[PDB]
Amino acid sequence: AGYDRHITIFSPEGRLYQVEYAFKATNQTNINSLAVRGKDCTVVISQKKVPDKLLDPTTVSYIFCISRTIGMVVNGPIPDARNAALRAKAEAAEFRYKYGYDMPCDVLAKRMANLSQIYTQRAYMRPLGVILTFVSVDEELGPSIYKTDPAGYYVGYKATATGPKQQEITTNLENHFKKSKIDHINEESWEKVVEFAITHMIDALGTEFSKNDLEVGVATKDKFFTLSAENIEERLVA
Amino acid sequence: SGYDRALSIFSPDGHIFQVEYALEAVKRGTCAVGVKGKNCVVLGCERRSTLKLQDTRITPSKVSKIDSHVVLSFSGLNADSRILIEKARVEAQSHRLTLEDPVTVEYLTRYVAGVQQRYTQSGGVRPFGVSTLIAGFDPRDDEPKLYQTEPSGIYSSWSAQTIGRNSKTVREFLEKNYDRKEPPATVEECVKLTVRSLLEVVQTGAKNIEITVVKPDSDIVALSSEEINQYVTQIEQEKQE
Amino acid sequence: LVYNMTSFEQGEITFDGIGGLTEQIRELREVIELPLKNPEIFQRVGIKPPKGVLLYGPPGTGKTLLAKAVAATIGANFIFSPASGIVDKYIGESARIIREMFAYAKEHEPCIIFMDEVDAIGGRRFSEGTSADREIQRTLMELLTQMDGFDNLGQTKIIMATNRPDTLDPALLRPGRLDRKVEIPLPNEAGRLEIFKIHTAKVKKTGEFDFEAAVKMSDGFNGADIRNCATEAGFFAIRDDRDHINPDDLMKAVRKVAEVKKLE
Amino acid sequence: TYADVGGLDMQKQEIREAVELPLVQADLYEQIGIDPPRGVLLYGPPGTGKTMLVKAVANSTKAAFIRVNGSEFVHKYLGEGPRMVRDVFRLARENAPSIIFIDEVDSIATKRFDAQTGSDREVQRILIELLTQMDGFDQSTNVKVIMATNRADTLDPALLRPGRLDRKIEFPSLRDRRERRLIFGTIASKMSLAPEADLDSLIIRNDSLSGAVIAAIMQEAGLRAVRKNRYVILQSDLEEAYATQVKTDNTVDKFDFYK
Amino acid sequence: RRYDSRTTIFSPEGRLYQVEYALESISHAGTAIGIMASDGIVLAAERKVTSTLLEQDTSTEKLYKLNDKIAVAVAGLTADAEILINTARIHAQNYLKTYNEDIPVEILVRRLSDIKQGYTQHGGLRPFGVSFIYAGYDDRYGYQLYTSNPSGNYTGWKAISVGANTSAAQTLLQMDYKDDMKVDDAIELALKTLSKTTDSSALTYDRLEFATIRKGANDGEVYQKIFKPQEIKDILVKTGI
Amino acid sequence: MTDRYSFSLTTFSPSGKLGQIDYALTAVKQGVTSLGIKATNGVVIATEKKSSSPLAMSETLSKVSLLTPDIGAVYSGMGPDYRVLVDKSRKVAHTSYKRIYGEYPPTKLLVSEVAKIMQEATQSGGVRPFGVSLLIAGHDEFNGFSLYQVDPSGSYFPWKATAIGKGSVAAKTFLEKRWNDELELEDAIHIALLTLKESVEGEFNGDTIELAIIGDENPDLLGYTGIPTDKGPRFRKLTSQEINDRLEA
Amino acid sequence: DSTYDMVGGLTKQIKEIKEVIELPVKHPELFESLGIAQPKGVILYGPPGTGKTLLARAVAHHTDCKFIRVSGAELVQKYIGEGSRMVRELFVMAREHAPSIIFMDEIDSIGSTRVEGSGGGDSEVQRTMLELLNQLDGFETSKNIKIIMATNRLDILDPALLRPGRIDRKIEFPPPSVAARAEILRIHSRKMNLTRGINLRKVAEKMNGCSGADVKGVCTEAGMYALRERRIHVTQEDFELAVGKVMNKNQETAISVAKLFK
Ligand SMILES: Nc1ncnc2c1ncn2[C@@H]1O[C@H](COP(=O)(O)OP(=O)(O)OP(=O)(O)O)[C@@H](O)[C@H]1O
Ligand SMILES: Nc1ncnc2c1ncn2[C@@H]1O[C@H](COP(=O)(O)OP(=O)(O)O)[C@@H](O)[C@H]1O
Ligand SMILES: Nc1ncnc2c1ncn2[C@@H]1O[C@H](COP(=O)(O)OP(=O)(O)O)[C@@H](O)[C@H]1O
Repeated sequence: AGYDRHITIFSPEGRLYQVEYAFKATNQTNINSLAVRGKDCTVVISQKKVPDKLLDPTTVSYIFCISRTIGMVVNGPIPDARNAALRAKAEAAEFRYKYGYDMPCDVLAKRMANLSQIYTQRAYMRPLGVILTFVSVDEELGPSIYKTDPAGYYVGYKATATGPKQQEITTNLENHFKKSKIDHINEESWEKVVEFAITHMIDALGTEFSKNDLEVGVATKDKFFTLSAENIEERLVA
Repeated sequence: SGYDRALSIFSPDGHIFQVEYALEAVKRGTCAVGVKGKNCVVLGCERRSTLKLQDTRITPSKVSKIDSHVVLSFSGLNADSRILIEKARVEAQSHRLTLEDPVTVEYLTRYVAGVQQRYTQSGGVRPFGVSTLIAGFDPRDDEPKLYQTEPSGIYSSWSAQTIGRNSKTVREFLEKNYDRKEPPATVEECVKLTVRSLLEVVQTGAKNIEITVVKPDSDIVALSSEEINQYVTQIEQEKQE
Repeated sequence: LVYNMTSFEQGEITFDGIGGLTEQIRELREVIELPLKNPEIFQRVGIKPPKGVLLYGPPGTGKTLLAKAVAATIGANFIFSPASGIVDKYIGESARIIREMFAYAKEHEPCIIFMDEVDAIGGRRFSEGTSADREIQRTLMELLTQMDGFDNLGQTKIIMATNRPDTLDPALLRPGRLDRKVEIPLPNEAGRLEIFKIHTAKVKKTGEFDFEAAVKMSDGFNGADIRNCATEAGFFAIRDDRDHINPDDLMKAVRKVAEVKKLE
Repeated sequence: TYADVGGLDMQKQEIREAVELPLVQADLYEQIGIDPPRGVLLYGPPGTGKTMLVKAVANSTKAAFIRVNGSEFVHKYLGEGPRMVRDVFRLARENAPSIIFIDEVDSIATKRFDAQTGSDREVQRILIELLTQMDGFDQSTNVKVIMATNRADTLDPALLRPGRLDRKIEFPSLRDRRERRLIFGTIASKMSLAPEADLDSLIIRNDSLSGAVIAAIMQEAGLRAVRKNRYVILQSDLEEAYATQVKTDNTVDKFDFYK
Repeated sequence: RRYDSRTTIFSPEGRLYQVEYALESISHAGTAIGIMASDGIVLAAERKVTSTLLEQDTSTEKLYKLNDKIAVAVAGLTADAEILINTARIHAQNYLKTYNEDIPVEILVRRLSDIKQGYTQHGGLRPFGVSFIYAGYDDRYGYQLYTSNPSGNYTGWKAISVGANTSAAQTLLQMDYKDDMKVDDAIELALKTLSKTTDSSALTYDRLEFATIRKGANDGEVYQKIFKPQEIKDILVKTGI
Repeated sequence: MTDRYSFSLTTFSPSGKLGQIDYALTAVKQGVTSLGIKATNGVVIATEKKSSSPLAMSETLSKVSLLTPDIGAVYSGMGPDYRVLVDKSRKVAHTSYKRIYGEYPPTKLLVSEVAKIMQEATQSGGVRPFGVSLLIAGHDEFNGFSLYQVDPSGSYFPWKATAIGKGSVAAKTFLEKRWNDELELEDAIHIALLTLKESVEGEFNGDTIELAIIGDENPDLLGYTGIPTDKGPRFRKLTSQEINDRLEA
Repeated sequence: DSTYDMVGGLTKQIKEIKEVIELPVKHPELFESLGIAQPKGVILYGPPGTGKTLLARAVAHHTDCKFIRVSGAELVQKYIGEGSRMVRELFVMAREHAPSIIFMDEIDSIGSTRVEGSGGGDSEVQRTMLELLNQLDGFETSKNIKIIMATNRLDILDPALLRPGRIDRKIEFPPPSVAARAEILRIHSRKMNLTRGINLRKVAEKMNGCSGADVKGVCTEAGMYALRERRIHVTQEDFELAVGKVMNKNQETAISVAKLFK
């Protein structure tokens, strides 16, 4: 009947359908990540699944350190994600060269989301089937999370999640914050925040993990980066 | 079928459709007759008497001259007729500019058809729902002539012709009366020829007509409403019984 | 008989000779067995017994073997009404069938339904052909009134099985009935040998045991997988006219037949 | 019954006089000399408590009574719909004085657009089976009709006039506190609950509600406690219940659809 | 297969069904009236809605302006109406600065209409559904009154109307009109029609607005007067609603 | 039950209406409520927010936005077709009016520009409109205060007091019964809340809303002091603590 | 049954009905002397609640001929090719009684315009009554049979039905004028009571042309606002109360602020 094979057609009840399919096309990986702030930092974890035994696991990654003091963790299939991470690695030249200093995260989500808005008014491109999560350590407002989406409803969560297990993680997280009545997490050490995060989520869904089945990102001030299999026993050491 | 909803496809009989559907639009319009005597041309119209709220100070006018030795008449729909009239008179005054010489009538007539050929060929475009005809004299000669044009983009040279409602009654009529065995000479018989030709349509209303004629030496002359009203009567004067 | 088996209330398949769950099956123990067992409380509170349930999830879970099985414990009549096999192109006659069965169920004293693939009822209506979609609600809406009208019985229970939950959003039909909506599982790796212990029985096979089976059963977590592996692993000991299974055929079976159970 | 219904302090009155009073007291209508009415119509959104009121009237009418929901009319073989409809009104006048109930007509009672089909054209003449009966050459003085619908602004005006529907009635919205306090007291009082009775803590909330959701919350709250190997009473920790009656959160198309 | 999905298609019956489906849009719009008479032209209006919490008091809707000479009345869509007048207000000034005098009203509409024809064929685009009225004064033709049509054909009328139920309003104008009216014969006429063919019985001052052209400039050109409410609520009570 | 003409937006039906602009407005309803009132000295704007996940920092988003120091806006409808609309708007305030007339626009010559951003959507096919309907409030020295509305069809009204979104017909009924033509400012705020009470769910505090006003000069916001006539804004939005106390009455 | 004193509201229409009906029956000799034609049946269109069916039950009370009725869609039938049989077995029952009026209240169920994608037996039985009225043997049937049909809006139908030769008149039943609306009050009121110091034209002029049947609703309802209080008699202010009310809700959903235009 139409109404579905095109983007720019409203249904008579108001809701269009094609983006809603893309909102649903994120979780073809069966992956679920997690982000959480600190006192001066922020961290992001990411589940891994490399079932076949011929992939150099070092290069498979849904992480893209776009520049200094910025990070990003994606859902949706990988190829669309590279097609977004590139544009991020392009603007951070421009905003620096054009306006002088480095991009804050909030703008970088605001800018990027307008681009995926413009692909809900015309058939230039299809909309990317991604929903991606930037992190940083701001020079003014401090650590920050922002949760983009295809259509372009970005917001700043204090500590959020994604994947097919959002309802569950949505349950236990907010239970934690009300046991202390605080948005962020204390205990400065970005190291020790990992031990907080991972144990908060193994018990959430209920499965123990190895070192060769996760990847993590850490957001200190002055730099963002990734880490290999160091610090993979203190969660059970004590 | 589906072969008739565009301009860039052929039916299996070989003929396109959106063009000759225009010939059904022009059939829905008013008459437009023309005749050439030995040394003078005439032109008619099936003007309407619609209602008593159009300003008598400005009667409408199918006819519209483009230069002092050429005129034009049409039928179909007026909006798409307004354009090529303005692309015509523009083109003529350019030919006076570039060449220091007025227009041969044949050159003009191939410009209006030279647009009715592109406005059907290249899609993204609708044709001109109008047929027209040209009338006048070449410079420096008395050679009379009128040319017809139609949205397929072809130009002919009739000696007498009509377009629109009950044209079929008329184009057979003048064949029964007009003929090259005896070409008329001056105005009062070319007009006495024509004013009777309209009568298949006019149903005896003389507030429903206008008329013009043609001069040599780049002139024209219009005509009045009583200056036909007598000609309404000499043509009826024969109709005693 | 005309339509369905009805199980004569006693054909006693084992609801526990199965590698399913204990929590869910005990969640169902509430809504069915407790009143029919123990009306002294719902009476004491005056609440009417419950109105049906949904069991989402895709197959392999055994979301129909438990149903008739627990029905066999209590002893009601188990039937079908697959909505894929209920639709009829004519204007009515999709609702007539609904009207027959609520009546014909009551022709029997107890009776319980097993609808399946009920998304055929609950469609998004993206086509919006009003000659059709005006009727799709017409037969659907008749269900809503045929199901809970004057029927004050404690025998006529309802079930609806619906793979692909939440595909329906013309109406979620939430308020009132559907007193449970069970959070269905999939077969966990622990449950594999809980399941393989089921079908392996009634065999003389020199054991045919292994811990290399859940790894083989990883991602092939559907009950048909185990039913069929025990099938074809049974067909390989006879491939050479042997006398008893070897567990390598199991390590061969699930490894080499979950292929179709993972690609298509 | 009536006493089983809660806050219909207004609506309850109009039909128990438009139905019961005539057959018990009609000589006084004509003691003026007028013809009384024949049809009514009950339009309000679902759960507002309409289909059950007639069931109260069913218990107390001392007349006949007929139940036909609008989907029951149609069949595949045309022509039989109307004769079924004709079979109704003849049955009524036979077992007179009688009345009729319908629980939904929006599948029928519509605007009568310009049809170009068989489906959309055959539904219409069903509706015509009503009009030629309710006012034609052959009419009577014993039948009355109780229509129904979840909403009434589309069904054709030719059905909506006097002679047909002399008295149609509205229903409340879902945000009107007075009756809400009246329902919880009604339903809860029909059975035994706790002394710790925080029901004057729930009414005050801004949320919109029906008479249907209330049957859900107070039942499924009666579920969780009876499920607790308990006997009667419902604990004041039914805060699960009210928040469990938040279906907007359970609508992803009301969560991640338009944006 | 019926011939309406695009406006670049003649029908086999010889017609363009999309354009008729635009000329019917104005029927949804609000009434507009103009009368031509001795002293100067008058116009009227009727707002489609007359509710409470929106001010139609200082905010004119149906009566924009194009120059101190010329003023119009508007109907139809609103988004496809502003851009026309925001073109007309340009073309006039771009006729002034080059020729150092004012505009003749005939050229404007001739230039404002032939663009609507442009949005009829060349492209798969909407035709602007609007039915302006033109009111103004030029020296070569004196007082003037034209009318448009989203096809692109105009007409020089004496006193006509458009919008809801004009077909009846004309009948209330055809027979009870006199050319020698000065001003107020047209006023009590005009305001009597809208009183007859309305939707509701209010006729409140907010519901309608007037305007005027007048040659009362004693050898100066012309004046306008777009009436505030205090000049039109006092006149209808001064006229006998 | 519509067919064959809502498919696009460039085919007039025989009835004589365009296809899906009528259906864009259907979402405008399904968005959250909104309102705005014209006083004799100021204008107000207000919306709630049903923030889906409470973990969201609701302060980051802002229903209300800036256009000038003197003009402000709000929608009732789709979100992401707003936060781009404003940058496409205030970019026009500069290049169109300011840099060729020196100073900032009035409201209507800033609203008329918004429309020409809108109608450029409904010009062709397969290019949708904006799923929003706005209202604008501002002030000038020529005619003073005004309260306008903007629809996706390019049209733009004026108003005096209005609501839109879900609680549109219900609210606008109440406003007709709780309004005067010669009232003051502060009572207007005492209306909008209890108007906003009409179609509220969840909480009602100052955290779960955002409302703004306009009025007399607020030169404390200026920061560039030392000039006689370089006067400061007529715009400021009210803090939750500045609202949560007003709610106490 | 009802009578002509009760169908007040007009005379021009009803004075055109027996222009075709009563005259040929009683007095065809002048019309055979004049000897020109025989004008057959009639159609009467109008909005609902106007008195269409009412005139058709009265006329039977004042006819002296036989008056056959078919209500809405009792000719469309399940099996095939007997709907026609249900028709041609009708008219043969008429000609037994040579003066025979028939009546069919509504035709928009049957006589709607034809298409091919759908509409079967109904578009067939219409395609033989259309024969019976003006065919060879229809010329025989054309002698004395007369027809009345009462649609609601006629643009739907074919022209062949309302084509003359068989439909010689097409009457309009529009909603009335003030005095027409004013009288039928009395025709629905005279039973009532010694109504006390009352006018009824000042209230009709309040209610502009809505319909006729609505007026039967205000009067019956007005007594009901007096019936509750055991106030057997009737008031004035109860009337302009009710008529001001029952049309309000009819003027309630007419509003809309879409306004994509002007
Ligand atoms: N002018 C009138 N005189 C007498 N009764 C009237 C008049 N107008 C309306 N009525 C009343 O209205 C009803 C008749 O409605 P009407 O006949 O106009 O509709 P209808 O033609 O029966 O509708 P349909 O035939 O399409 O079903 C009767 O109850 C009648 O008393
Ligand atoms: N938990 C289980 N344990 C053992 N076998 C199972 C289990 N679930 C399903 N099965 C097998 O799968 C079959 C049931 O298929 P099922 O998944 O119920 O189909 P559907 O989901 O369409 O009802 C049974 O015959 C059984 O052998
Ligand atoms: N006042 C009330 N008290 C108790 N239950 C009510 C009340 N009003 C409505 N209900 C519930 O709502 C249901 C009726 O829904 P309803 O709106 O009548 O749907 P429909 O009209 O389509 O049948 C009943 O089953 C009843 O349990």
